[PDB]
Parts: sequence; C-alpha cells; structure tokens
Amino acid sequence: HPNAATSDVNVTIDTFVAKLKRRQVQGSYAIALETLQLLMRFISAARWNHVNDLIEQIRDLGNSLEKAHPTAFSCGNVIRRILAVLRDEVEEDTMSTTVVAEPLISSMFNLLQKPKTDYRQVAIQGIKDLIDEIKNIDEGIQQIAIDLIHDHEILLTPTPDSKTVLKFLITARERSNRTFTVLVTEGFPNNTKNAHEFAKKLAQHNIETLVVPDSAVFALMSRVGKVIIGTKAVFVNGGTISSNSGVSSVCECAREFRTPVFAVAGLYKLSPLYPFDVEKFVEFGGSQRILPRMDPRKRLDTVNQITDYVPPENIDIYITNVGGFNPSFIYRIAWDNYKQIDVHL
Amino acid sequence: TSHCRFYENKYPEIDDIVMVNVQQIAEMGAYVKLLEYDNIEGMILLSELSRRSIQK
Amino acid sequence: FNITETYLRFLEEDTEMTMPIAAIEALVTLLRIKTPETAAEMINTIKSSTEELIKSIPNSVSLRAGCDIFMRFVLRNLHLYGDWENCKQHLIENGQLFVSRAKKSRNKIAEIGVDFIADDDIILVHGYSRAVFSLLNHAANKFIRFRCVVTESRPSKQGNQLYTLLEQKGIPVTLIVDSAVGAVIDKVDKVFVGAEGVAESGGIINLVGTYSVGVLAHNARKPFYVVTESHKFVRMFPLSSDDLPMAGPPLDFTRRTDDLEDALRGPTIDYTAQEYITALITDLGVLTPSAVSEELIKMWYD
Amino acid sequence: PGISSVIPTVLEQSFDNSSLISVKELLLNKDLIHPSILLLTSHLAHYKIVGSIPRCIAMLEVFQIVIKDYQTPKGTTLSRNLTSYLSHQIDLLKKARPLSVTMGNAIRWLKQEISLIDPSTPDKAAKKDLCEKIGQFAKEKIELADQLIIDNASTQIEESTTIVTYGSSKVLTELLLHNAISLKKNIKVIVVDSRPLFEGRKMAETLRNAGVNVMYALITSLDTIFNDVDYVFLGAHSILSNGFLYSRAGTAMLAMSAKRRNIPVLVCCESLKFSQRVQLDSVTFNELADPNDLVNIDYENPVERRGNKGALLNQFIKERKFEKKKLAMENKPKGNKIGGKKGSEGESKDASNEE
Repeated sequence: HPNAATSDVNVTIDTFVAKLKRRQVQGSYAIALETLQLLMRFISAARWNHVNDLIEQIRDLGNSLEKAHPTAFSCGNVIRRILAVLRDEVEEDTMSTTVVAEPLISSMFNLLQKPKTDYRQVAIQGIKDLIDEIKNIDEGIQQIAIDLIHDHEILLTPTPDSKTVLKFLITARERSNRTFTVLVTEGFPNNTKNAHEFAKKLAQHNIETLVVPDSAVFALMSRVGKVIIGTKAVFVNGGTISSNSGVSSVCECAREFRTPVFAVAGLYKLSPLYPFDVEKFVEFGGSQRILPRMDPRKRLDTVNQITDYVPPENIDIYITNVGGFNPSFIYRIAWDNYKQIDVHL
Repeated sequence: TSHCRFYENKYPEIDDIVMVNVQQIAEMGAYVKLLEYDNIEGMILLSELSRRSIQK
Repeated sequence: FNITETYLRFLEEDTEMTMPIAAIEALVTLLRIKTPETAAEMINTIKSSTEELIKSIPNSVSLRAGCDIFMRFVLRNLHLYGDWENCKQHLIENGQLFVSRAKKSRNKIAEIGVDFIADDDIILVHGYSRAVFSLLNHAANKFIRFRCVVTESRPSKQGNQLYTLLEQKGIPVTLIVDSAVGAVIDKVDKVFVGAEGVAESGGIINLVGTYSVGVLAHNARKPFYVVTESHKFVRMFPLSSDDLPMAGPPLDFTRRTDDLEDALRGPTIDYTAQEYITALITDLGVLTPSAVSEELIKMWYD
Repeated sequence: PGISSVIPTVLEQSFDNSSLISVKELLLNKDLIHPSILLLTSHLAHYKIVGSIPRCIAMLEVFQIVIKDYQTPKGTTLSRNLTSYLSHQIDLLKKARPLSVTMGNAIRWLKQEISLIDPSTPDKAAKKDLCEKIGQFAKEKIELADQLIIDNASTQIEESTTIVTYGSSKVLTELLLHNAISLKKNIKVIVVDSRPLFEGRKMAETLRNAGVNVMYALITSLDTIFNDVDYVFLGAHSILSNGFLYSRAGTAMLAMSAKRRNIPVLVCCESLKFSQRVQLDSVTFNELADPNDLVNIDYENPVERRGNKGALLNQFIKERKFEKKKLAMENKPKGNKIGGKKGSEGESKDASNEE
C-alpha cells in the first residue's frame, strides 16, 4: 500500500518520508510533533461517511508509514494511541445504536464469546490529549527523582544523548546541602561529542565531574552505586531501545556487580508491538567514521553500530510521568494507551 | 432437634421470597440453608447474587 | 454422564485434536443434558464429574485446569440477565466452537510468531506440544534460516517419537540427552520449551525437566521460551522449589532388593519460575510479562 | 500543641535521611486532647508487643471511641473542624514516631467517609449508621483478610510442617496457633530474635503458654538449624509497588540464606497493606528510636545498673547508632497472598486498580 488514493487532500506524506530518510528532523519530540500535525491534516480534510471503512483506511495508512520507516517509534505510538482513543468512542456509539454492558470489572472471555455518526471532534480531542502527554516528561518525574540518590553515594552515567536524562541529572544536582560524585562514560564512535558537552555542562553546574575513558569502568566499579540508561524507545516486555552506543556493556557490568539499574524514558516512547528481534530494529552507523582511506580499505571491513538494545533482565524499574512501573507490568500500561485490534495492521 | 418447614409444603414456588443464612462462598456461589423455607440447602450462582468489594 | 470412558478413549491420539480440547468438548456435552439454567442440579454434577476426573488422573493438572476454565466461562455466560434461552443456546454452541477456535489460534500463531527467525539460529524444541511443532513447520515453510533439534526425553519414549516426526519433514536432525544438555550454552541459539499448562505468572507444567533448563539459561543469559496455543490457564502457585499433585513418589528410596521389583521413581513433573523466562508465546495478540495473571484476576475476582 | 525539640545526641554523619530525636513525660497538656492517644504514645515510646497490624487496629479503636465521645455542636457544624483535629492528631503521631501505610489508608478511608455523609442529615441517626459501617469495615479489611490468609495457608501447607518465622507478625502467630490446636498437626516452629527488640522471645513465650514446641535463635548464627529447615514465612510490615518489602531487622539476611540454600521464602499479607509509593534501598527512609536498647547489659529491659556502658558523649567521640526497618528483596519472596487469594509479588500492583 503506497500513495495512490491521495489527490488534493493530503500531500505531506512525501515530505514526512523525506524527513525520515535524509534526516532534516532531529529529536523524538520533533518527530512526534510532525506525526501529530499529519494526523490533524488527515482529520481536517479526509472524507468520512462510514466508520469501519475509515478505520480500515487509518490502518492502511499506519501500515504504509511502517513500511516507509522502522527506526521511528514515537510516530507510530502516537498514531496507535489516537486509534485507541477513536475505538472507545466507536464502541460507545455502537452501544447506543444497539439500544447489559458491565458486570463488575473489565473481564476476559471477550475474544471467545460474541461481543449519521460523529467522531471528528473526539479525534481532535485525542490529538490534544496526546500533545499534552508529550509536552513535558521531566515535569512529572523530578518529584520521584530527588528520592533515590543521596549524600556521599556515587553515580555511574552512560548515554547523555536523551534530552530527558540530562535534565533529570540537573534536577538531582540542584540542592546545596547534598553532595555526590558523577562518573560519565564516553561511547566513542557515535556519542563522544555529546558526552563532552554533558561533561562541560556538569562542570558549569558546580558539580564534581569525572571524565571516563570507555576502558576504565572496571578499575572504579568498587565505588559504583547507580546505573541509568539513556533510552529513546520502550517496548512490550519492558525492554528499551537506547539513544545509541556504549550502554550494553556497562549494563552487563552493573548486573555482574548487582549494582542498581534504573530506567528513565516516558510512556509516549512506549510501543504496543514486541521486539521480535534486535536485527530489524537496531541500525548501524558509518564505517567511514572510524578509519580513513578507501582504495586499500576494501580489505578493511570495519564494524560500527549506533542504536543499542538491552534485554528484559538487566532493567529493574521505570519511573514515568504517571509513576514507577515495572518490566513485568508495562503491558497493562500499553493496553491502557493502545487497544486490541489497533496493534495488528 | 431443629427441622421442619415454615409453610405447609416442603418445596418453594416461582416468584416467592425467601431469606437465606450463608455458610460458605466461592467456586459455585452460595449453596446455603434457608430460614424461610426448610433447613435443606438452596443454591445461587455467582451472577444473580450481586449487582453493583464483593468477595470481601 | 460418563467421563472415564472418554478418558480411556483419549491418551496417545492428539495430533488432529488436542487432548484437552476433547475433554472440554465432553464437558460441554455433559453440561448440555442437565440444563445450565437449573444451577442446583448442574454445578453439583459438574463438581462430581471433576472429582471423577481427578480420581482417574495419575500425573496431570491440565484437564482440571480446562474444566475450571469451562466453569468460569459458564459463569461469565449468564451476565446478560434478560432472556434465559439465548444464553443457554450460546452455551450449547460453545463446545465445537472451542474446537474451531483452535484452528483460528493456529492461523494467528502462523502470522505473529513467524517474525522471530533470524540469520543462523539453532532451535531446540522441548517436551511435547502440538502448537510448537506446528509453529516449527510454518517456519520451515517460510524458509527463514534455522535448525530443528530433538531430545532424549523419558516418559514413555516421547523424545524418540518427536525425532521420528521431525525426520518426516527432512530437516537435518541431531539429539540432546537430559544429561548432555549441559554442554549447550551458546551454540544452540535459543531455548524453546513446549507447555502442558500455564499458571499465574511464569508457572508452566511440562514433562521430566524444565526448571534445570531455565536455570541453565539464566546462567548463560540465554533467551528462554514458553510455546503454546490456547486452552491452558490455571490458578496455581507452589511454595518450595517444586510442589505439585503427584502419583509418582518424590525421592522414593526403594526398598531392599536383589531380583528387581520397583525402581523407576522420582520427580516426573516439572515447574518453572517467573525470572527464568524472557518470552511467552500465545496467539492472544502479543503478550509476555504477566498478562495471564491479569486475565485470571479479571476472570475469578476471588 | 505544647513543647517540641530540646534533646541530646548529634545529627550523625552516617545515615540521616529522616529526623532523629519528642513527647514522653507530660507537662502543660491542652484541654481538647483525648488522653487515650497520649497513653498510646507513651506505650509506643517503649513498646515490646505490637508491630504493624495490631497498631492500626488500636488506632481504629481509638478513633471509634473519639467518634462515640463527639456530638454535633450548635455553632460549628459536623464538618467544620473535625478534619483539622484529625490533621493535628496525625502531626502528633508523626512527632511521636513515624507511621505505616495501612494507617494512611485508614485515614484516607475516614476522610472519604466524612466527605460522603452530608451535614444536613439528622445527627443521631448519622453516627448510628457510621459507627456500624466502621465496624463492618474493620471486620472485612482485617479479620476477614486474616481468615482468607489462614484458608490460603491451609490448602498450600503440606501434611504437618516445620515452620520458621521472625518478629511479632501477629497474623502468622495466630495461624500457627490454629495449626497447633484447631486443625491439629505437628508444629516444629522456629523463632529468631535480635538484641534491641524482644519480640521473638515474647512470641515464643506466647506459644509456650498455648503449648507449642519452639526453637529460639539469635544473630550469631542461623545456619546451625538449617544444615533440615523445610518451609519458611518472613516478618511483614509494608509492601511497595516495586515487588519489594519494607520489613523489620535481619529478615533480608534470612531471605538471602534461604535463596542460597535449597528453598525460597513466602509472605502472606492483608489486602490493604499495599502502597503506591516506591523505594529500593535501606538508605531511603529509616525508622529510628533512641540508642538505649543495647546500653543495658542484656537480660531484661528495666534494670538500672552501675558498670561501664553509657558513653554517648562522655569519652573522646563515640556514636552508638542503629536501624529498625530495612529493605527486604524481590527475587526471593515469590509468594503474596491477600484478600484476592492467589498471586505473585512480581505482580506488584495488580490489585491496586481493583481494590
């Protein structure tokens, strides 16, 4: 399913594709915003009449988007949420049209046993809700953040690439009476400059900064107290896609040492589809960025990867804008945002 | 010894009202003895018992 | 109205229709005699039937679980509180409907669970479950990239049978002994285990060893799996390292002998914990972490 | 309220997450303060018996008594200053000693109840029903929960069992007693106890009074009876939405030992014990009393002796600090049984939506 039905209704699909491919769009937030705008455009223009057909169309669109790009997840998630929002309203409408509804609580056996129209405004409202959810993650976690780390204790911090993580760290640092030391690992071929920037910021912020070469983690692990993953995407079985490079090894080390591993992200980054593999999801960077030369470099096939995956084992807790969820619990949260038929397109 | 039905006949009718004293719950509902129509057990399934913490 | 005969009829059949399914069908048929409306006559009879089944059972809980599921379904049924005949009719219908559902479930599995196969990954299927085998077959049909491996299982020669079945396909086959599984740490890529029951959260009943396998996987940080269709949801939790209803005695230090009498005794049944398993495989969308427990909560409200 | 602060002992360089000290000896008490609360505080200041469960019950009883004592005034309405009074009481309690999640829940419930009943209703008629409702609540969310726990234990526990416990977990004690006398089975019950609290000892005494064979244990070793031990229940206080437990003393150590050797541990609790607040270390929130439980040289609690111990400030720098509540782990307590019968602590907040 490519572009064929779209005429003088929606054109921006191509622009979106372009943004995805050559990277003029940067940061997950921006992508989410773009997606929201696209959805708005869809809503204000497309022809409705029937409801099931509209739903089908939406599904098709989603499928097309998926086909176009995999590494973007926030975009997908937002769409899914909107679909879910639509679904409840649709159900309500159906219930009115038909006219027992609820026994005590939400119950199973629904998959075995047999279970003019307005919705545009509701769809619009859903988009607004999504926007609100997106607005600020840090303004919703920093109250459950200056609660874990304390005096004379030592942090270990990989991935300063996620914008949330840095902010969280800054919030933690704010206090005048409290004092703590921060270790920051690099992650060379994809995250060095960012790491340097983070270090500089820390220095500026009147805190005891420590520069770490990626090798020297082991000779300081005796003093290590906490581990924070700078993730960008979240999944079904609790797992997370990181904001690129140099996390996995550190996580493994922490696990070996049995040293606390916390996860900071957000529930807009939460996806309703399982990471069936890592190969289809995680992409590789540029082999040219490690070593120069070209003509004798046909022999020198060099390997470098951007994104990182962490198993549903090394992760422990996920404090969100709502609160502290867990790896063996996030499924329900996902369901609460994205509904049954909406997952499979 | 305490037995004997309250009314003239042993077994109840359709639409008539009875008061029950509960002995045990869960698995079926309440297969419990009556205080309006004989001491022999009468059962309710887990659906007609409640309408609106129920198990508490 | 007779269940022992039914039990006698089904033990090594399976293949076409799942063992539990047949039992469920039988239960449905039994129900559809004494009327589901008259709850005084019905529920007691159901209980009696369950008791009979238990009596006839040596080393299983799956059938019990199935019947509990059926009971739960029945309970759910009467929540329309209007016309009493339609509900009854629906109840009557849901028996062969359950059987039908199985096909659909299989089809679903053949679409969702076929995404897992990657470049050069060796697959080892544990125990005996039809669904897992079907999945494997569907993977073979797709021709991703794999290797189908069998075991030296010991109940009434199951592993050997499985191996023979695999041979039919044609895919090259090598074997793993119950003891010689220890060498497998990274070479066989992903550890798959078939299920004959799924409990609260991570609790799974199979055959003559799963817990050890799970432990091994944990040690190796290997991906551990539970693979099934849809008919096994139980409300159960053990206390010790292992606790189950048993016909074969645990640690039976056999009496003083010289000419052989009885010796084949030990832990015939095996359970697995919550921590060891990374992925849960069921047709019910894509659920993994602790969805079964939630489902149970939704159902029982007890 | 009265008088606050003015107390010895330093702030301590090691561990100062919560404030450490208070009102013990009464002087210039306010007219409106009910003496029962004061008495309770006095008890808690130097308490041996109660822990988590009975405390809450006591509090509830006190509240009921207060309600019984109080009538609707002419000037001020029924919902005018009651809430303020409640707040004051809570503050007083805080000042005395930090409280439990169950207590908080109870307070919340009370508040909800207050919100519910409109002030326009007949006053006599109102509290007649309100008190009944409170009683019902007490019956359900405590005694009935206990009953449920007992029944859970019944189905699960094998034909006669060797049982190990810690602390003063009243429910568990009750269960043990039931096992001994009511259903009648073999009870090789082992109780462990620490230096600062004589809870375990008290439990043992109680068991003896009922006629139970008890094995008494201390800190120096536990394994001496293990290396034999088959089935173990742990001491409980409060649960978090992580899957962890906030409990008393070296229970964590015991759990670790269990994990190491043969078999995991299991804990049964009330359905209104759960919180929605979360933590993951023994540095987060520490529960403290005065460093005086180990100053007296062992044996009994009230002794008053002449010797050597008593150097908090006397000699060249000395600190004698301790902890009461510590962090119990997650991977080891697999079992959690409540008003919802069955489940795992991996399902850390599966019942919080249903309630």
